[PDB]
Order: sequence, then C-alpha cells, then structure tokens
Amino acid sequence: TPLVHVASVEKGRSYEDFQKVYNAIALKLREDDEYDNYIGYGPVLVRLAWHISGTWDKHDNTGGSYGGTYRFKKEFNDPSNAGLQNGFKFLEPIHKEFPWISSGDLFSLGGVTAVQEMQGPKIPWRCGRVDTPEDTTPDNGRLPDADKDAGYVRTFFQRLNMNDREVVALMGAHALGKTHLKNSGYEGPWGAANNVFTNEFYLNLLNEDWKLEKNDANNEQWDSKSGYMMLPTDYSLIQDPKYLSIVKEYANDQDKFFKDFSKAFEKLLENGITFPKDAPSPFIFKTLEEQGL
Ligand code: HEM
Repeated sequence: TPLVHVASVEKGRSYEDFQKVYNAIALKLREDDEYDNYIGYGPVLVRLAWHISGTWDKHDNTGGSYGGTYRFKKEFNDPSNAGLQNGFKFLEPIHKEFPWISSGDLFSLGGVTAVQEMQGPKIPWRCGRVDTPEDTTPDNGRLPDADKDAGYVRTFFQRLNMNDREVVALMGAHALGKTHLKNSGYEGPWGAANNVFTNEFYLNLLNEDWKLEKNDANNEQWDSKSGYMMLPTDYSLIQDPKYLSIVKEYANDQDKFFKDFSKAFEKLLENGITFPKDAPSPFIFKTLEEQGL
C-alpha cells in the first residue's frame, strides 16, 4: 500500500567513511565564513536538511529524506525552497569528493554537521538512504506557510507524525540564520547569536516586546525594538497554551531543549525509512574540535 523504503548501506562503507564526509563539510563550514554577512552556511544547511525531510506524508509514505529528490528540478525549484540552492552549491564539491554517498545521506548529514559544528547537541545519524528516480519526486506545496496560527502548525506537523513537544523543539532551530526578503518575503534574524545553537529563540519569544508590522513584501511579521523578528507561525507558539508551556520550559532549560531537539531532528530525518535489524546503529560523529582538526 504505502511505499516501503528500506535503508541500504552504501556498499562497503563504515563509520570512518562517513566521519570523513562530516569532516569535509565541517572544514568547508569553517573556511567559507563570509556567507550571508559572516553568518556562515551552517543555518542554510540546517534548513536544507529540514526541507528535504519535510515533504514526507505519513499517509502513503511518499516524500521524506530517503530519495534525495531535492536533486530533481521539480523539488529544487519549489518556491518554498527558495534560497536552498546555496546549501546545494556548498555541498556539490563535497559530493564530487565522496561520490559513493547517496544524496539523501549527504543532504541530511549536512544538517547534522551544521548543528554540531554550531555547538548544538550531538544528533545520532543513520546512513542507508538510496537515490530514487526522478518520478518519486514529491509535488510542491508540502512545506508549511509562515503566515498561519498554532492550529495550522499542529495540523501540519501531524502529517510528519510530530506532537506538540516535537514541534516546539524543532522550531527552536529558528535561533539560526535569518529571513531574507528575496527568499521568503520576510526580513530579519530571530536573535543575536545566529550561528551558535542555543535556546535564544525561546528567550526572545518570551522577553521581547513584539510589534505586529507589515514588511516591504507586504507580509506581517512581529518586530522587536532589538531588531529581531518572529514569523506568525513562530509567534503562534505563545498564543497556544499547550505550546507556550513548552516554550517556557525551553527558555528555562537549554539542556532539556537540546535533548528534545536531538530526538526530534533525528526522527524528522528518518521519517519514512525502514531500518532492517542488521543495519548499523546510528552513528555519532565527532566534531572537528573533538578530533583536534
Ligand atoms: C512552521 C514551520 C516553519 C516555517 C513556516 C518556517 C519558515 C521559514 C522561513 C519563511 C524561513 C526564511 C527563509 C529565507 O528567507 O531565507 C526559514 C528559515 C529557516 N528555517 Fe524555518 N520554518 C519552519 C520550521 C523550521 C524547522 C522545523 C527548522 C529546522 C528544524 C527550520 C530551520 C530554519 C533555519 C535554520 C532557517 C534559517 C536559514 C537561513 O538563514 O538561510 N525551520 N524558515
């Protein structure tokens, strides 16, 4: 009924092989530091890994990270994917160096690497995604809109099998990077330390004096006098009572948030994938710093 996507390890590669891909991504992150006014590519990589995974539909098992479909024009040109071509171009040179890794494995590993190199938590990662044909490419319109409320958010995330806790944990990724008018019709960062992974998102949410205003794209965003912004969907996290108590927990405990994020992020990246019992356990990569590199 539902497609079945069995993870298949890239023939004859082990942990050490993947650690080398990780280290290559990481060294390039370190080196190409001028991107987006010195934010670096970390944030776009995280967003890339979420977008390739977010097309999943728990109803017929289509979409998700498995197929590396983002490589196809249809998904690549998804209006909701605007600005991701930058993460793509960053990974190409890497793919050329390690041509045996599948796309889905590379795209998703980029996300893990960025998080960990940006001082976030360790995210267990599993290999085995297999490139699928251009015809398995999901139609556009499965990624969420930003101009909605808590109800939309809850409903949406339900398609990916995420509960309230998972939704709020994952959204704390908004501490990274920023909106770009040209990409999404939103402009501004969510906080100050946008290339370091912290619970800043939650603090800003609770602590700033947010003003609803329209931007130059003629969209409404919540603006703070500190120069930060929140999307309607971000804001909705404090409008819903269930959401708001989680936000509070995270604002209060960065550890808690890190643990929750880690689980939800991995889950997000593994949705739609069946792992045979003989499959290797999830890998935990060392950072550059842990390797002395
Ligand atoms: C309701 C769900 C979400 C909505 C509506 C949303 C919307 C957006 C929008 C409109 C942008 C700005 C794009 C641009 O103009 O460059 C953005 C950026 C970003 N999103 Fe989200 N997002 C959502 C969930 C997530 C999740 C679950 C993650 C990761 C777990 C994530 C990670 C990021 C990151 C890191 C950026 C910054 C990228 C950069 O600086 O290029 N977002 N998101």
